[PDB]
Amino acid sequence: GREVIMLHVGQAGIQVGAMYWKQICAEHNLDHNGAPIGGDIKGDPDCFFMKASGGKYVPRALLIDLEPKVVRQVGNEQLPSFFDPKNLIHGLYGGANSFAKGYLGEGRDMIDNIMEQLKKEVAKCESLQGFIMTHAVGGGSGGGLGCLIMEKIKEEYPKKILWSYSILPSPLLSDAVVEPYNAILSLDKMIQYTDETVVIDNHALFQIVTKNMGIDDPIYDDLNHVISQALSDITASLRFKGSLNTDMKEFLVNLVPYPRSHFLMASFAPMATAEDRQYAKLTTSNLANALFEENYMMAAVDVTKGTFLACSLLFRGENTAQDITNALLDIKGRIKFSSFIPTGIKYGMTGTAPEGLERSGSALINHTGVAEIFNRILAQFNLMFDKGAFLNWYEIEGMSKDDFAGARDNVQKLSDEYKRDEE
Amino acid sequence: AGEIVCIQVGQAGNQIAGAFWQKICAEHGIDPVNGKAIDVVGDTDIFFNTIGDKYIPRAVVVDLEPAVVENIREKFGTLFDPKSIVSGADGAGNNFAIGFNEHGAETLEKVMQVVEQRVSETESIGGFILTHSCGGGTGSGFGSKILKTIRERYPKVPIFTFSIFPSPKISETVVEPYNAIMTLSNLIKYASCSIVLDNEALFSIAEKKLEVENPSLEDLNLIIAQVLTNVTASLRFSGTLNLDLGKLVTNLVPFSNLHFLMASTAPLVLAGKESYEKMTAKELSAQVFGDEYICAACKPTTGRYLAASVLFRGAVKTSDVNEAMATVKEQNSFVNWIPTGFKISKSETSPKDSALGVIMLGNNSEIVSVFERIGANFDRLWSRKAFAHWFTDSGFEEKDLDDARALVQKVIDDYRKLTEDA
Ligand SMILES: Nc1nc2c(ncn2[C@@H]2O[C@H](COP(=O)(O)OP(=O)(O)OP(=O)(O)O)[C@@H](O)[C@H]2O)c(=O)[nH]1
Ligand SMILES: Nc1nc2c(ncn2[C@@H]2O[C@H](COP(=O)(O)OP(=O)(O)O)[C@@H](O)[C@H]2O)c(=O)[nH]1
Repeated sequence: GREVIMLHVGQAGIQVGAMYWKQICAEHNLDHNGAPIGGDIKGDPDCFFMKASGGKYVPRALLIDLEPKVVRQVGNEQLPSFFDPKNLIHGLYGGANSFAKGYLGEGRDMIDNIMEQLKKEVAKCESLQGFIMTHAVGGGSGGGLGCLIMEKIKEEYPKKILWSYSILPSPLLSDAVVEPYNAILSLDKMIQYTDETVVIDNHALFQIVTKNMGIDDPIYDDLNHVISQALSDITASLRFKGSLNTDMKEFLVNLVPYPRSHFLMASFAPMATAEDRQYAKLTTSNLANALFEENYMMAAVDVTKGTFLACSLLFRGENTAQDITNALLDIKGRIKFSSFIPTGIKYGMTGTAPEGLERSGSALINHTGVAEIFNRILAQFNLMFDKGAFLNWYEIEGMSKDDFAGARDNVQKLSDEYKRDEE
Repeated sequence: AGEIVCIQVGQAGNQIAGAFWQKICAEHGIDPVNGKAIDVVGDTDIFFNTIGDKYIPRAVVVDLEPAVVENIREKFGTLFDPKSIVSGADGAGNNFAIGFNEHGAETLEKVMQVVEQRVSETESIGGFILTHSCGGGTGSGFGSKILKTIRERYPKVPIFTFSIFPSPKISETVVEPYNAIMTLSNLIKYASCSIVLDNEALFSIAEKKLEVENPSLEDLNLIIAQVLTNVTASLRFSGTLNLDLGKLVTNLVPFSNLHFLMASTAPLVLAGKESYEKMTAKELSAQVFGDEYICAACKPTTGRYLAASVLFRGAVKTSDVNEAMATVKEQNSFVNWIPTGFKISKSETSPKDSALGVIMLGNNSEIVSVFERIGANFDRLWSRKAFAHWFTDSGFEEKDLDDARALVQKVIDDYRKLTEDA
C-alpha cells in the first residue's frame, strides 16, 4: 500500500497542512477544487491520495481542532471541497492556551470520534506505512489533542511508524505566556510515543525571514510558507521513484541510532519564498554546503559545533550525481560524526522538482546541538514552575504538580543524553 | 462559537453599556439603536446576534428598580432587544445587603432565565462579561449575586468584569465602603478577572488630560467607554495573535486571586473632537505606560508587572513599535522575570477618531493601593465602631463583614509577597 495518513492538529497544524496540500497538489497536477487532475498524473499518488475511480484524488488527512473555526475556514474557503467532510473533526470550545485543557478536559470525549474516524480512514488503505501528525508543540490543543491522539495511535497501530512535525514557541513569537510548560508536557509525551520527529523553531524562522529573506514586519502567513515548503521537500522522497529513504522505515534506520534521541533538525534551501529570487548561482557548489549553513537551519542551532549522530542529505532535480559527490568532499571534515556509529553523510537525489526550481534540496540532521533547544525551553519552564506561576490553569483540570515534575525529568534527560556525546 | 454574553447590571452598568454598544456598532458598521447596517466587517457574531437585516447585542439588562428601565428602552433604544430587559418590583438603597441577601428572588430567577436564553442562542460560550459599579444597591448587590449564580451554572466559563469602584467625591461619609468591600470579596471569590476602574483616577484624567473642568458622571463615561471598546476590540478585529477571552485570562493572571487588572489607553479622545496628535508609537506608549493615564490612580511606574499586554489598533510599523517597547521594558520590570509574560498584538482596524489606538492591560503590584483604600475606609467605619446601619435583618453578621475584610487583606498581602523585589 505505502499509504501515509496525515493528522493536522490545531491552528498551526491545520494552517500549515492547508498550505502543504495546496503545494502537493501542484506537484501532482491536481486542481485544488476537489483534486481532479489536469490530464496525466506526475509523481506517485498512492502515498497521499485516495485514487478515486472518479478521478478524484482524495487527500488522506484529518483536520482536527477543538475550536470549530480553522476547520470551517479550510473546508469551506481555502481548500473548498478538497478534504472529505467526514474527516473534518471538531469540538466546541478551545483551550485557553492550556495543555491541561487540551489533554484532560475538552477532547476526552472527542478522542473516541477522532480515533474512530481515523480507523475508518485506515480501514480503506491497502496498507499503511505510517502516520504523520503536524502541530504547534506548545499549543494548547496542539500539544493537547496532539499528544492524546498519538497515545491512542500507538495503542491501536502497534507496528506503524509515527512521525511528527512540530513547531516550537519562541521569545518573540508566541500567543501564550504558559507555553514553556505546554511544551515540556508535549515533548515528554512525544519522547514516549513517537518514532521520529522533526522540530522547527519559530525563532529560527523568524531570523531567516527577517534577515535572509529580507522581509520586514514578519507575519505568520510567511512563516507558514517556509514551514510548508520544507515539509513538501522532506516528504518528497515518498512520492517518487528514487533511492535513499524511500520509506518511513528506512528513515528510522538511518536517522535514529540508539533510542529516544530522535529529534531532528530541518535544513532547507533555497528560500525562494515569493521574492523574484532570480538565481545567478543555484550551483551545487553552494547548495550542498548551504544545507549545512545556519542560514537554512530551521532549528536555530549551529551544526558547526556538535556531533552528528545521523544525516540524510537529499537533492532534487537537475543536479549531477557526480558533482554532488564531489561537493561532499568539502563538507565532510567540517561535519563530524560520533565515533560509536557508522559515519558519513548519506546522500542522493531524485530528478524531479517543484515549480520554479531546476535544483533544490534539504537535509535531516540529528546532532547533539539539539540539546540547546531543549535547554532554552527547560530553563523557562524551571522558572515558571518553581515559583508556581500559572499552575492553577493546569491544576484546575487535574494536571498535578507531579506531572510537571515528570515532564521536567524526562526532557532534562534528553538533553543530558545528547550532551554526553560531545566528546 | 467562542461568543460572549454580556450582562449589564444597575444604572452605572446601563450608562457605560449605552456608550459602549453605540461605539461598537459604529465600528462594525451597524446602525446603533436602529437602521440595520452596511457592509459589516469584523467578527460580529461574537458580540452580536445576527438576526436578519438586524443585529442585536448578545446582552442582558438588569434593572432591579423598575424606575430605570426606560434608560434602555428609550435612550439606548431599539438596538438592545427589550425582551432581554429584566427588572424587579422595587429597588434598593445603596446597601449591598439589600441587593445581595435574599432580595429580588423572583427578579433573580428572571435574570437568569434571560441569561440562559442568551446562552442557548449562542453556539458556545467564550465567556461572560459583567459591567457594574461596586457601590450600588443593585449594581453590586445584584451584580455580585449574579456573578456567583452564573459561576454555579457555568463553572468552566470565565467571567471577566469591568467594575467601577466608588470614590466619596463629595464628603460621602456613608456605608458605601461596606458595599465596596463586600463586592470586592465576591469578585475575588468568583470572577476570573476584572478591570479595576476607579472613578477618582478617571476623574483626575478627565480633569488633567481631557481638560474638563467638571465632568458630569455621564461625561466621565466617555473615557470609560473608550477603554471598554478598545480593550474589547482585541477580540473583534482579528490581529497577529490568535486571542479569545479565555486566552486573555490565562495570559494576564498567573495566580488565583491576583486577577485584578489595570487598564490604560491612548490617545484619549476629547469629547468635542477638538484636536489630534501625531500618531507616533513612541508617543502613544509614553502616554499609555505613564502614571498620568492609569484608571487605577496607582502609579504603576513604581511597581512590578506580574503580566502585561499591549494592543495597537491601526496600521503601525513593527520597526517603530520595537523601539517604543524597548523604552518601556527599560522602565518597568516584570515579576519573577517570567520571560514570556509580556505580549504585543496588532490588528489593522483603526478606531474611529485616530490613526492608532493603543491599549494596555496589566497585572501590576501597585494595584494594591486600590484595595488598601477600600480597606481603610472599611476599617474606619467598622473596627472603630459598627457604623453600618443595622444591616442585620437581611444583612451580615460581623463575621461576614470580617470575612470580606480578611479576604481582601489576603489579596493585598499576596501581591505584596510576590513583589518583594528579591
Ligand atoms: N507553526 C506555526 N506556529 C504558529 C503559528 N501561529 C502561531 N504560532 C506559534 O505557535 C505557538 C503556540 O500557539 P499556537 O500554535 O497559536 O496554538 P494553537 O495551535 O492555536 O492551539 P489552540 O489555541 O489550542 O487552538 C504560538 O504561541 C506561536 O509561537 C502558525 O501559523 N504556525
Ligand atoms: N463611572 C461611573 N460611575 C457611576 C455611574 N453611575 C453611577 N456610578 C457610581 O455608582 C454608585 C451608585 O450606584 P448606581 O449604579 O447609580 O445605582 P443602582 O442602580 O441603584 O445600584 C456610585 O458610587 C456612583 O459614583 C456612571 O454612569 N459612571
